[PDB]
Amino acid sequence: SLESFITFFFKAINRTTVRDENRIPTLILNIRQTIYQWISRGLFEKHKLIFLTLIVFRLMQKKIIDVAYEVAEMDFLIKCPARPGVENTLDWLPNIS
Amino acid sequence: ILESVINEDSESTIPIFFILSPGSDPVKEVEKIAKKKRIEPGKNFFNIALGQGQDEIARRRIEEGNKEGHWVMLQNIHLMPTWLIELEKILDSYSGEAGNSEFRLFLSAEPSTGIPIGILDRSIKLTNEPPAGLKANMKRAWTYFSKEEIEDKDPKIKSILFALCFFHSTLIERRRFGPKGWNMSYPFNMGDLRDSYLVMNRYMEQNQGGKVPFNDLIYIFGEIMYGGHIVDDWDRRLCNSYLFNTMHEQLFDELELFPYIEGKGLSFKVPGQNPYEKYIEHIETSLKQETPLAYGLHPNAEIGFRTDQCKTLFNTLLELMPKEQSRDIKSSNEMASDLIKQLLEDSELKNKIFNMEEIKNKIDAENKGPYQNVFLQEIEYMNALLSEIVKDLEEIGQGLSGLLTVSENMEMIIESIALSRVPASWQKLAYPSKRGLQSWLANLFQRIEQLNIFRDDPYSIPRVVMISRFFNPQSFLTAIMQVISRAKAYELNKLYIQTEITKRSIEEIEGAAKEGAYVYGFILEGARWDYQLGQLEESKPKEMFSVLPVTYCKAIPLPPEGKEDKSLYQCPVYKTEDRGNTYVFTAQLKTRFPPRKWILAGVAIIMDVEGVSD
Amino acid sequence: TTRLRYMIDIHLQRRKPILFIGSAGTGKTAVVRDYLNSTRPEQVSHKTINFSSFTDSLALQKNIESMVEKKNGRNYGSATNKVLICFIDDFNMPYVDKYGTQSPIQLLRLILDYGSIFNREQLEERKFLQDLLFFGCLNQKSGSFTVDLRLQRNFSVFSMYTPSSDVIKTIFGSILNAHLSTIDDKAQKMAFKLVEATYFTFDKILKNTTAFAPSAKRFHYQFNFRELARVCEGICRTTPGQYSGGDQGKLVRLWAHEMKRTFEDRFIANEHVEFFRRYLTEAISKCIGEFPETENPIAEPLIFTGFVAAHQGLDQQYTQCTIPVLKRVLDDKLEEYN
Amino acid sequence: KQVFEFTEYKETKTFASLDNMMEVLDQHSLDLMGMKSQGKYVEFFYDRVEDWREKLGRVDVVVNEWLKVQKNWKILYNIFLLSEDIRMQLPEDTKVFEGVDKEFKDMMSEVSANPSVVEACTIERRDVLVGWSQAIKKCEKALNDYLEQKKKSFPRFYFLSNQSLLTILSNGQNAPKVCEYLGDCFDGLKTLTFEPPANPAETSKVGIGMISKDDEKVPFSSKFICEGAVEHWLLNLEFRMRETLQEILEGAKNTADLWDSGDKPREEWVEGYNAQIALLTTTIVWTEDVGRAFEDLAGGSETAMKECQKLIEVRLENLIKKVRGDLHILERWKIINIITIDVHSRDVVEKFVIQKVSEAESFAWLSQLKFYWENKPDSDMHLRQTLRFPWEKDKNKNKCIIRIVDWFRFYSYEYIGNAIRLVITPLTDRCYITLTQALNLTMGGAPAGPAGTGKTETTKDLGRAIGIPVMVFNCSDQMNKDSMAQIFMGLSQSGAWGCFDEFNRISIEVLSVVSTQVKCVLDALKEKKTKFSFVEEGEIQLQDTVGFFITMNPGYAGRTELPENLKALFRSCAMVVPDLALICENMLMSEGFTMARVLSRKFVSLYMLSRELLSKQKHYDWGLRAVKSVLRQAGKLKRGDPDMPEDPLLMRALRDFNMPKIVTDDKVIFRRLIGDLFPKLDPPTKQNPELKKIVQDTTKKDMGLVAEELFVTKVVQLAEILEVRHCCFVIGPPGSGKTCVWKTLIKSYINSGEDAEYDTLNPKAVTSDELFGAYTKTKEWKNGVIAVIMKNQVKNEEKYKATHMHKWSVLDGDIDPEWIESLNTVMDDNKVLTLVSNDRIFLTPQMRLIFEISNLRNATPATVSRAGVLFINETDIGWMPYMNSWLERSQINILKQQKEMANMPEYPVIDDVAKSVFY
Ligand SMILES: Nc1ncnc2c1ncn2[C@@H]1O[C@H](COP(=O)(O)OP(=O)(O)OP(=O)(O)O)[C@@H](O)[C@H]1O
Ligand SMILES: Nc1ncnc2c1ncn2[C@@H]1O[C@H](COP(=O)(O)OP(=O)(O)O)[C@@H](O)[C@H]1O
Ligand SMILES: [Mg+2]
Ligand SMILES: [Mg+2]
Repeated sequence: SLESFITFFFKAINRTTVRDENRIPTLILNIRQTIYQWISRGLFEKHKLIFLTLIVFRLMQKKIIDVAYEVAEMDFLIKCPARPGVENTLDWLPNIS
Repeated sequence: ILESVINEDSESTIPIFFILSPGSDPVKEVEKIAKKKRIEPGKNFFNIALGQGQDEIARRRIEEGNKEGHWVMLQNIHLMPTWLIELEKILDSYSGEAGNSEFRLFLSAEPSTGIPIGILDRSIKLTNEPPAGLKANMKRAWTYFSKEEIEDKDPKIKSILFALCFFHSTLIERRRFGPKGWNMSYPFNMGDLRDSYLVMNRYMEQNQGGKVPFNDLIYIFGEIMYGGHIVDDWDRRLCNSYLFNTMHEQLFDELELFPYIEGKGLSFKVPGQNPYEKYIEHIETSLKQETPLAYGLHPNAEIGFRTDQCKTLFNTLLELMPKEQSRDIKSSNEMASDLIKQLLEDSELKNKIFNMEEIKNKIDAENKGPYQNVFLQEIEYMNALLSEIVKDLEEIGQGLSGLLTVSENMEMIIESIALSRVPASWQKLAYPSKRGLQSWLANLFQRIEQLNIFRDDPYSIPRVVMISRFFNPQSFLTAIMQVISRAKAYELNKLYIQTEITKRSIEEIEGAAKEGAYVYGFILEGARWDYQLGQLEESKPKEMFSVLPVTYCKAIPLPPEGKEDKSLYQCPVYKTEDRGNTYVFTAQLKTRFPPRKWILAGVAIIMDVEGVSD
Repeated sequence: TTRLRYMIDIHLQRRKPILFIGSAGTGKTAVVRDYLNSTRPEQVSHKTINFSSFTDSLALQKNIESMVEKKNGRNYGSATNKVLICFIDDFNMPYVDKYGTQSPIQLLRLILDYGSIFNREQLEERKFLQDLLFFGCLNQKSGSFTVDLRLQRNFSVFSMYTPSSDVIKTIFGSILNAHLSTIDDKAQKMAFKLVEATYFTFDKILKNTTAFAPSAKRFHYQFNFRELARVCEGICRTTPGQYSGGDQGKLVRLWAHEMKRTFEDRFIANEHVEFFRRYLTEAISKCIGEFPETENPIAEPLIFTGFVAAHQGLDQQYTQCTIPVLKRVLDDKLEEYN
Repeated sequence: KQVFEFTEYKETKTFASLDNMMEVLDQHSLDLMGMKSQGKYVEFFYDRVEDWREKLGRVDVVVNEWLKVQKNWKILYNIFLLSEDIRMQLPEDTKVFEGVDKEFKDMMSEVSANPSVVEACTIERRDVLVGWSQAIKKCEKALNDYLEQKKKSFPRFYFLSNQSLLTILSNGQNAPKVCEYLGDCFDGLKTLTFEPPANPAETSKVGIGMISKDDEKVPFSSKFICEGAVEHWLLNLEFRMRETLQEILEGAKNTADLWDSGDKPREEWVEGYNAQIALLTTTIVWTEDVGRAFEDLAGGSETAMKECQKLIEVRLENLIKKVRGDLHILERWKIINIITIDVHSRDVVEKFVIQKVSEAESFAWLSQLKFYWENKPDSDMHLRQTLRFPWEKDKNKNKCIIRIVDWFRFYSYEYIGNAIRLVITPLTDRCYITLTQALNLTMGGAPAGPAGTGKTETTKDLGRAIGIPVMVFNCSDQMNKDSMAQIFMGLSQSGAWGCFDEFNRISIEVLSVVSTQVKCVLDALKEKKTKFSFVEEGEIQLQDTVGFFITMNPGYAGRTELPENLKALFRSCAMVVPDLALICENMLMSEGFTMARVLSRKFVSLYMLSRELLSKQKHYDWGLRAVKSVLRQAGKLKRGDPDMPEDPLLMRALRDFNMPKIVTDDKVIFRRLIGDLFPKLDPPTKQNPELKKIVQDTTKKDMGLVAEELFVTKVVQLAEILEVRHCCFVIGPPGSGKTCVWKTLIKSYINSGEDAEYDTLNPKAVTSDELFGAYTKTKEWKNGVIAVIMKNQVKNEEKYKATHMHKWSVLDGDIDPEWIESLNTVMDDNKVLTLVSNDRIFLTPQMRLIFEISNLRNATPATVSRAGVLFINETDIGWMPYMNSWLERSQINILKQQKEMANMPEYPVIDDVAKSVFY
């Protein structure tokens, strides 16, 4: 629900004990933790990993945290297309690799 | 977590949703926590279980619960889909009213479709998954069996029960591996293990001092106890291996449950006669670390799982990845479809299509062969594929650059190209082998190449054929047998195809050998076929798949009676890596090790592994 | 037409039916419709049937029942040994089901071979049909592409070919020459030029298949004879007395306008319009040869109407009207309408 | 001015045909009420429409009220009617009801005097009617309670429908009417034979014998008299069925030992006794025989297993000759069911010799379903199950026991009456193991497989071998807690195996009850208590012999996942499609082939290879249904020439019947493919010379077409197909002479025997509903075009079956699944026609159906199987025969001579010089 998410989001704000020293930074950090732990409980073991990969890639996409990447390279990371053409490989390296 | 989550959030109006897996009970954990928070004798709070007719009692309990303020636990919520639509309406009315403070509604249900979206939304979700491991699974198997029943039973019967617990445990760990493992997903419950014990228990009480029959008991475990799950019958032979290795005369003496363990250094054995409490302690210590090798799989078979695991996490993450970066300058789906279209239009696809009339006219039809019949049927299927994909391509290519109505299936093809998944309509045509879109096109042109060499001198069969690149491999095998039946003087039905692995490479110009048919493009998984030895052996650790050399395929009459050879191992061949109802024929190959080892390892042949040169 | 006309006379003497195939433009219906008029009403009795894609097998029988008189016994035929011809148009256009076979068409096959039709009222009665002939007229790329091969076998196939320079010039050239000769002894040579021009424009559009073709959103774009025919019709509307004199400047303007108003309206996109105007100028400049560059032969301002004449007290006069004159007439007439 | 005529119901005037008025009244209420309120002009005069609308509304309530009372009153009154037995039982309600019926008969007569029923009904009358209906309901509730007591008394009544139950209780005196509905309760025992009574008015009580569903008579030892209470004499009958089966078996087994050494053959002994008892006694002396072979091999005689093999294989052959020589259809299966068990028996001993198992009490022997006829002096059978019948408790007379993998339970003697035993296969043997172990552990057994497996049929045939009754239930998601509980309550009371068809499609709500109900029964079986306590109606008789079987389909659409609690109770078994070799082997042994086994493995292999190498055609049927129809033809030809060997005969049959269906491209490969199987054997083409000669002569004389060697072969092939198959498909390409081929055949039959009328129509052309015929707005049924030809062809028309040897109705439309569905009853082997009117028409053996189609793409694969197909290759007929007929003008000349087409154009005279140029 939108409504349930809104109550968890607000709860995260009320849990913050910082008094305007570094509230704005610590609040963001506390929200992420608060929302993630709620959803993780809701998720199965196999999916819990998948959801954490999103959150970081979505923070990277929007550039909320500073990371060294390229938009084309993130599209290549999510889906790698196998390109034929070169027959010459190394013995140890697989043909698929 | 459950003690924390109730107190910290969902005080009122937000009911708590539990999702339970088989062998897990949410009610046992909540009741303990429930007692510490407030006085809960079972009067104040009611743990109402949802049954038919008890829907009115639950409605009365939840209605009473709101004005009173005591929390109410409901179980087996999925069992009544009509009442959830009714319940939803009651929760919406009570959210607007806002009955008594410190009231909650706990609901627990197996995950299923046709659960109302509204309830799942408003409610907090909490999942409880049991620890996943061979040891953790063996432990859960012994906890299920009542302490006071196992103590009563004598050392002989409890020792063989142990070996069964392991057998049940190892099957759940195989389910985690896709092709290399089972080849199919089958449901296994504790009730199917309990069932098997109760039968075993009776057989020991009858025999008494007289020696127990394993031969009688093992059939039951393979054909009945875990036969009921397996329909395919290839998995059944694998299922019997585990069983045959676990259950034998020497089981009652300390013996390794894991197969062979020649130079593996696990040294995990069945516990000797001792008190029940000592059985669990020994289980926990001796299992210690859980590896693929324990089940009979190769180490590379675990690496291959992390590969299959890794791949799924990115196929999901692709769907989840939102807004497609929100623009900005990456090529659009319709651009990417146009680019692939241009590459296909650059190639002479219309030229690659083979007119049936021209090829039939080249053949005299008096000197025609069974081989010639198979190719003619094969090229027809290819023509029907190649015409369809060119039609779908020239249509979608026209729709991009030309003002025309865009059909729903054509939008899906554009979407499938961007994703680089093989299209659904294309996949249905020709071979069922999953690949990348760029890999498929490269593979398709190698199929087309095999038909081009056929069109020139059709009457003269090529010295080396490639069964890896046919629409039906089986069809070709029936053909090679037909040619032998004309040359020889017995029934075709009697002749069975028998593969023999050859040390010669493609270089050899010798072809059309009397009572023979050459093959190549066979790939062996879960093992390595050494050329020098001339036998199947354990795989190289880092090499996942081992390509076979030139395969010679002879037809010879079946044996009069069922004959079992230790040297010969029967491995199935599959068209795709998936190995799910793509069985073609049983190939035979010579192995110094026992067959039991290889059926347990799961070793099979695959036609297309994407480890094909050029 | 003359050689097909001979083939029909051959096929009418025999009980063999005829089937005509070709595009919407080809002019098949008219070639049959001409013949049915020229045939003697005692020897042969003609009737037209047109399917709008809701014509059920029962509705076709009601049309056949009415056409056929009641002979002695169960047999039904025309009295005094008259041969009965039923003309069918848009043969494939009746609605096709899931199964790809048309209920109204399949009925006709039962009639051709067995010669017995079961009436929905009194289904026990055989109701045998005799001395019946069926003349098909089938448009390809329309409704069902092809009809059932077992019916098509009973019919002798014939094709009308698409319009040609030699075919168009002989048809329209003879209509215009007969009308333009009554207008003025001069401007006969201008008639032939206009026929080659209208063809030239028509031909340059067919050549550009990418630009203009049949499609989902181009169901109408299809360029027939009818648009050439109504263009040729609207010239024939022009009275002699007003167009008397030098027709080097006045006719080409009229033609160009009328041509433009049956092609512009066909086009949806302003891109297609631009392409057409270029072909129309090239066409005019070729057949005319020398024309003044001062005043464009075709222009958006240029309109022709025979209602402006009626306001000014001229009788059956169709000429170019200026934009400001048009304003005054419409505004006055609107007050009369109110 | 509207009205309601009273139709006497002997003796109550009734409102019949009210609905026609009712619908008109509803239409008047609809538009009339809405128009008055909505219309501004209508609003001014509303004081009129509203009063009229209220009157129209009043009419409907009173009209629904008699219908709700008359139908229910009719039913309860009919329970009281002619039931003094049931009248005396509940006096308080019977009297109250009789009071209400007489009142109702009077009120209806008074109404037939009054005008509009609603106007007559008023309000007070409506209230009185509602009170009377409530009083009648009370009677139904009282009667329902009485039915439950009767249901507790007899287990079979629960299975029987309440409408049937009521009928039986009403006609408790009339014995022959009761015996009619025992066919629904039992697997066999359709009715009972009876001694003609003393006074002809009375119906007989004295039962001398029982009659099966197939009319097999089992004579009772002495006279069986029907006592008073219907439940009490039926429960005495239920036991007298068993008693008589038991009494014969003791005689059967004594004569069984005697025939072995005796001069009288086995096959002759099988004839004398009944299909059930014969098959059991076969299996009993098979198990004794095998048991004597094991004891010898303990002695050391290697040949003991080989001789037991040899003996079993000689009786199989000797019985195979008996099915070939003309027999009685009842005696067929009485003998063929034995063929299906003795083939398995032979496969068992083959399997024992190959694996080299020389010990008794090996698993391999314990696995097989063994039947033992022994008075065990140390009887453990009193512990393993509960002793029910007298003979089980006697312990002085040999009882029949059934042993299989540590599950030993007595042969319950239910009467099945020669229903066909399924072919035994290594999967069904394995399946029997799973189900028996489930019962051994007192829990349910569930087989899960794909559609067409016929798992329900295997579970039935298992219980049939045991001789316990088997009941089949089908669930359409209308099953309730109460309706389901009654079945379980009834099943527990009387020892009976419950098999649930499409159990998967059950509401997850009602399923969670079933799990609790089943759990309570299973919990009682583990305790093994003689009596148990159900959730409602606690005190019910329990029997250990009862077992619950549920058949799930994983692939079925709208599947609901079973609860984990229920899944743990029912042991899952894996089910696969039965192997085509093992079914074909039985069908071949049914026709009497000595080498059937060897041929079957060869036959199946052909068909499996044929699908792969031949081009995919829709008209080709490679299914089991097509195989049987090819074998049945081969079987008549086998019976004709038994002395000829089997392999050469089969060769000729397979080629002959498949050639027509097969196209020219596939004819060359298929002929060469056949050569693989029988390379040494040389096939001789068989053609009837009399039929070929008359066809050639008729085609030159009156058809004026050239009798081409390819053409005449197709006509002869069609004529054969019409003889074997009642329904045939003359498929072909768009432009050939498909029509000419069937037309030539008729004119040949006319010259051969007598004139042959044919009714040609196009089904596709005419609307599917109008062809078959449907009800109009007015309650009157019009005869369909197909439906009238079926009435006309039987009698009172030109096509009447009086002087015509062979008639057939021709159809030349494109086959569709909607259109054929209405005709799918006629398509099937059973010659039954279904219509919307429900008028029953039976297709005569001399009636045939010929369908003529261009493409069989719209048709379903099942539809192609149902009938015998014939493909005519365009190149084989050609266009030359038309051209030759045109140049000769013989075709044209004949049409002008003999047609109603008087106005036909005269064709020109062709010169001998002109003909030779044109040709
Ligand atoms: N032996 C023959 N020689 C020449 N012409 C023949 C011969 N037999 C039949 N014909 C003609 O060939 C045509 C066959 O007509 P028919 O209706 O059987 O064709 P069909 O294509 O099977 O029809 P449908 O599509 O309606 O099933 C007729 O003109 C018939 O008279
Ligand atoms: N000689 C002619 N003079 C005028 N119009 C003709 C002539 N021949 C054919 N047509 C045209 O033929 C059309 C009617 O017949 P046809 O084109 O076959 O109809 P349809 O396109 O509906 O099949 C009209 O456009 C008519 O003008
Ligand atoms: Mg027209
Ligand atoms: Mg025909």
